[PDB]
Amino acid sequence: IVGGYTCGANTVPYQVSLNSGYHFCGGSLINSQWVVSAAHCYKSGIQVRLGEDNINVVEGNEQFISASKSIVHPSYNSNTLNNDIMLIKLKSAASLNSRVASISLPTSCASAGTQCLISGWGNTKSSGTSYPDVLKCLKAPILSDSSCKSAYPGQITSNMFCAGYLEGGKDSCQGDSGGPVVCSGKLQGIVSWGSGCAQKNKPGVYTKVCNYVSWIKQTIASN
Ligand SMILES: NC(=[NH2+])c1ccc2[nH]c(-c3cc([C@@H](CC(=O)[O-])C(=O)[O-])cc(Br)c3[O-])nc2c1
Ligand SMILES: [Ca+2]
Ligand SMILES: [Cl-]
Repeated sequence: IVGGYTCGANTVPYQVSLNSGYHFCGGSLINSQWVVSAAHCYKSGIQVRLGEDNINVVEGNEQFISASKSIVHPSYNSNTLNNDIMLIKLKSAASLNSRVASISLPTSCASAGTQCLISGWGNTKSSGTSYPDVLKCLKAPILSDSSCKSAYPGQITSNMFCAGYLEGGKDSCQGDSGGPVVCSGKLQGIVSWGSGCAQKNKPGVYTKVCNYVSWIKQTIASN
């Protein structure tokens, strides 16, 4: 997260870290046995780490659970990142409490101007790499579809939306991919891509979760 602030320990109880001997992507807990992340974060040997704040220190509240299976959307296109979503089923259910909790799926899509909270342990530098130990937060608004298409002509599908600041300075970045974009307590987006991080007129692009609720429910119901 570039230009964000320190969230504060366990203030984002649905945030998870996907770990393969190091933190490589974020995710969101949607029930005690399932996490939603981005399809381009897929790999084998994933360990999901819940109740984390400092990912390099075991401070208490952490729950490390192996993924039993990862389900990448069948229509995911790694060249356009269209349908950049994946579901991960945990080997055992997590114990939910105040520090580890699920986030709700939306019933409707959000409008432009809606303010959202984006969080993650991704890079905090737009020009260089600096990875934090604790979780960073950023409040960002969803931009209009016209501004988003204007910024990324020919690259925005109906399953994506832009959120951020055209002036640059504040944005999500590599390492934050797969993590949550929550607006009014509902998971509206998944960190997916952008051109660099926090560059002027190049806001972040997110997977539009409201377009996948039925797919998510049907897939969880059958697995
Ligand atoms: N500006 C954003 N809102 C944003 C969000 C998620 C991103 N994820 C990435 C991302 C970048 C890389 C680098 C590779 C590198 O420098 O090592 C690349 O350009 O391919 C790789 C991954 Br995988 C990303 O998710 N960039 C991102 C940018
Ligand atoms: Ca820790
Ligand atoms: Cl266009």
